[PDB]
This record gives sequence, C-alpha cells and structure tokens, in this order.
Amino acid sequence: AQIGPVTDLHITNANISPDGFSRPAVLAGGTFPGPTIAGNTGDNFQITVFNDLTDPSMLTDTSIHWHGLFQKGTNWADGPAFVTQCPIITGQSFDYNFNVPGQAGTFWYHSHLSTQYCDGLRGPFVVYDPNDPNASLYDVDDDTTIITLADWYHTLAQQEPIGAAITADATLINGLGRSFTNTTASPLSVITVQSGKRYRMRLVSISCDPNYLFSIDGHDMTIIEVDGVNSQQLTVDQIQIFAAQRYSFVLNANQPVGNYWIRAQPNSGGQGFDGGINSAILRYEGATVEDPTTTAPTTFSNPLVETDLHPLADLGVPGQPFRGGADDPLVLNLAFANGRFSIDGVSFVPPTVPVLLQILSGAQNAQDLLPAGSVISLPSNSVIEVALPAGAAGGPHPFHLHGHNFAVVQSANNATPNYVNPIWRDTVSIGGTGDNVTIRFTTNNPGPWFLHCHIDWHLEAGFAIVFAEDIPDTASANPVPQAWSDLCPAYDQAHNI
Ligand SMILES: *[C@@H]1O[C@H](CO)[C@@H](O[C@@H]2O[C@H](CO)[C@@H](O)[C@H](O)[C@H]2NC(C)=O)[C@H](O)[C@H]1NC(C)=O
Ligand SMILES: *[C@@H]1O[C@H](CO)[C@@H](O[C@@H]2O[C@H](CO)[C@@H](O)[C@H](O)[C@H]2NC(C)=O)[C@H](O)[C@H]1NC(C)=O
Ligand SMILES: [Cl-]
Ligand SMILES: [Cu+2]
Ligand SMILES: [Cu+2]
Ligand SMILES: [Cu+2]
Ligand SMILES: [Cu+2]
Repeated sequence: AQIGPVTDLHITNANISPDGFSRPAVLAGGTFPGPTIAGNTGDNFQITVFNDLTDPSMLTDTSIHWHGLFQKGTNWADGPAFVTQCPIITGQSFDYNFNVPGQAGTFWYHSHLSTQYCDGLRGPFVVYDPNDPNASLYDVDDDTTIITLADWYHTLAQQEPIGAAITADATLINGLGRSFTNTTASPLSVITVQSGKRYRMRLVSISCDPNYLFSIDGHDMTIIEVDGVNSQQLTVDQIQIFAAQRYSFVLNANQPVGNYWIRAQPNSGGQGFDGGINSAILRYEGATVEDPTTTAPTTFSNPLVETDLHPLADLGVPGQPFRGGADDPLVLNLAFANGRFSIDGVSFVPPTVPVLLQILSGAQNAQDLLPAGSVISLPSNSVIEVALPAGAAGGPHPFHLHGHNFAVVQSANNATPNYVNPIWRDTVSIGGTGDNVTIRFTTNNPGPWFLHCHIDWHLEAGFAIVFAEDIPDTASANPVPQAWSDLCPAYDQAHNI
C-alpha cells in the first residue's frame, strides 16, 4: 500500500538481495525501493522520519529530499544536507511538514546526505490530481503502475575506492533484476496488465548515475507527463531517461495476451540482456507464467527526443526570445579535473553551517555565505536564464534545480533554442561536447536552492552550486519550527563540531 500524506517513515539498516547478492543497505520502510508516499494536489504532507541507522559504513546520519516539490515557504523541509538542514542523527526523528500547492505528478524521495541514497534510501512520491486533465486517457493509475529504474552496487557507496571507476552491478526494475557478472537467475519483476485496458505508467528514474534506454517489446508509450509537468500526448517506442527524471506514459494493453520483455539499458555497466539482465516482464492476465520470447528491434522507430515534448497547458517561456533575454542571464563554466568537478572555478564542499541557517543568522549577501564562491544570489521576481554548456567528463550530466521547475529553452544535441513552447521539467541532460542546454525560470520562491548534477557520484565530487534566491525575504518567507532549529546543535554535539 501507499503511505501518506501523514505518515511515519523509519530509516533502517538491513540486508537485501535484489539481484541474488546479499549486502547491507539503508532502507526507508524496510524495502528497496522504499514505499510510495502519496497524496493529492495541495495536501499537507507530514512525514515523520525516524533515523534508526546504526551501521557507520553507510553513515548513521540522514536527511531526506522530496524531489521536485517546490517547498515554497518551507525551504527548511527541502532536505539537502548542509544547504537547508543539518542531518538527523541516529535515534532521533524529524517531521517534514509541507504542502504541495499547484503541483500534481510523479516525484520521488531520497537521502540527500553524501552518496547515501545509492545505498538504498530511494522511493516514489506521487501527487494525484482529482481533476487531472489527462484522466480520460487511461483506466488504471495506482501503485501497480509505478515503474522504478535503479542502479545497484555490490560495493557500499562510502567504500568505493578512490581512483577506480564506479559502475553498477545490476539494473533493478521495481526492485528486482539480475547481476551483470556472476549472473544468477534471480526473480524478475512482473508488471501485470489486462487485455484492452489502458494504464498510466509512472516511470521513475531513482538512479545514482546511469541513464536508461527504456522500452517494452511490442508496445509503444504515449507520454503525458514530464517531471511533474503535463504534456501533450507524444507516442514513442523508447525513452532515454536520465537520473532523477520521471515520465508518465499511457500503455495500451493492445497486444496479444502473452509475455513481453521490459527493457532498461544503462549507459554504463552491462550491455544487452543476456541471462535476463536489464529486464523485467510485462505479463497479460491469462498468459502463461514463463519468460517472454520477444525481441527488441535493431533500431527504434520513434525514440523520445526532448524537443518533441510540449506542455499540455500554455506555459510559454519567461523573458525575451533570444540568448541573454532575461533579467539575470547566467552562463555557468562546468568543469572536471583531477577527480573534482567545479562550477565557475569552485568545487562544492558542504559547509559546516547549513546555508539556510547562515542566512537566518543574518548573512545577507552571497559573498558572506559559505562555501565561498559556491553560493550565487538571485534577485526576486526576476526572469533567470542559466546556460549549462557541456564538455565536462563523465557526461551526459543530468542537472537538477531544487525549488523550481524550468523551461528547457535548449536541449541536448540540438543547437536551436525554443522560446515558444518547450517542455518544462526539473532535471535535464546537458548533452555532449559543444551543446548549450539552457533553462529559464522566474524567482518567486525565496530560499537557498541547490543546483547540481544528479549523478550522485558527481555531486559528491563537487558538481554543485547554491542559488540563494531572494536572500532579503528568506527569513520572513520561511518560518522555521523548533525541531529544525534543534538539528544543528544536536548534530554538532554528536560529531564533536
Ligand atoms: C551558451 O549561450 C550563452 C548565452 O546564453 C553564451 O554566452 C555568451 O558567451 C560569450 C563568450 O562565449 C559572451 O561574450 C556573452 O556575454 C555571453 N552571453 C550572451 C551572448 O548572451 C555561450 O557562449 C554559449 N556557449 C556555448 C558553448 O555555445
Ligand atoms: C531542434 O530543436 C528545434 C527547437 O525546439 C526544433 O524546431 C522546432 O521544430 C518544430 C517541429 O518541426 C517546429 O514546429 C518549430 O517551429 C521548431 N521551432 C524552432 C524554434 O525552430 C527542431 O525540430 C529540433 N530538431 C530535431 C531534429 O528534432
Ligand atoms: Cl526539488
Ligand atoms: Cu532528486
Ligand atoms: Cu530536488
Ligand atoms: Cu554529472
Ligand atoms: Cu539536490
């Protein structure tokens, strides 16, 4: 069952074997992925997170981010450690109490301390719309239509050796999959459909790193939502989904009753499907319980291309229809060298005092804020443009902005901007060498909002900045509860800081 919008959520250590290999993990709700947290648009979520972690090899502190939720007036509940809070220490709990006005769609939640979400603290977060404009396009939309794509590692995240390449050991679809090496015939996930019905499949990348080429043999997929933003219908036969992105698509169960492979090919790790790696099963009711015998095409006919997506609503693009046509036009210099990423020459290292607390304590320009050179102020009620030119090693990098979604004025692999009707989303691939992926948004949400690559290994290696949006109004806009005020003293005492 789904939990929420008011729920406890316990964070524990446990052994799991999602690909047949046992390792310890950091889990929400006792499972990988964690339980779906759900409610309706506009609801008050009160998620009391109980940190019960005891194994230091995966960190005993935690903090949880609710990915894609804007947190307007509740920046303190956003979750990124040392940006909006100190971590919750073991044996303590913290109530993330926030509202979701004006949002409805497919989201997720994850640890936002170090690389801890890779160790298992990841799960779906759905905000249903009772008056969804896409409601008539499908029959079924429930916990059984959520599809998570995850990378899974045999080596613990804190134990990945310095200087060696990090790749995953399995792709997990709905928590199950097979290992790329020493493959065993462990159970595959089954997604069940009834012939003739239409399903809102909510595809969630909970990846720490790889992008996936997602497809379903014999079927096509009609996209209706992108990162929480309703889209015009776009029929595709393959979706390249980057870390932290979401799509909803209509699946029409219009093929013969049978078994069909679900495929999720990562860009690193095991290539292909030998032994049933990178696979799950779409099973029609009344089909034999057996593996599919279908194949993929050699070449997909209608892959998703981001510039083909358009909002369902008339969202437009803020600002003026040319490069630099914004109140605050930025161009970030995104680089990598010698194991560290940097933005405008500064590698992100989390500060001792969370950025929000520094602001509440009276630091009132971004040059006063730590880490020095990592916090950029944005003015209020302004159109912001951020160009994110690619080229840094380890791409393609999926950049994500907290507190906001944004118009994708320029997408990967296409030099032409779109100032008319591009999709809006919250995580975007910046593409390849020579690209100039560019985003726009308006600043109507005071607080410090993280901007970073969502490949968690890259975030850990410094690929981030903080946008201190409307510093002057941050304190008045974001009243903080006593429990939040208690986090830093508790954390610093526990850690002898
Ligand atoms: C990406 O687009 C930005 C603008 O959004 C470009 O920025 C300009 O860069 C030149 C030097 O390269 C400066 O003279 C301008 O002041 C910048 N702003 C403008 C023209 O609006 C940037 O060069 C582009 N990058 C790539 C790699 O194409
Ligand atoms: C590259 O991106 C541009 C901009 O998003 C795409 O151009 C649009 O194409 C649609 C469909 O033909 C037209 O209706 C729009 O008028 C175009 N807009 C602009 C600003 O040119 C273009 O299709 C993309 N290229 C590819 C190969 O997909
Ligand atoms: Cl977010
Ligand atoms: Cu996220
Ligand atoms: Cu986020
Ligand atoms: Cu990256
Ligand atoms: Cu983040």
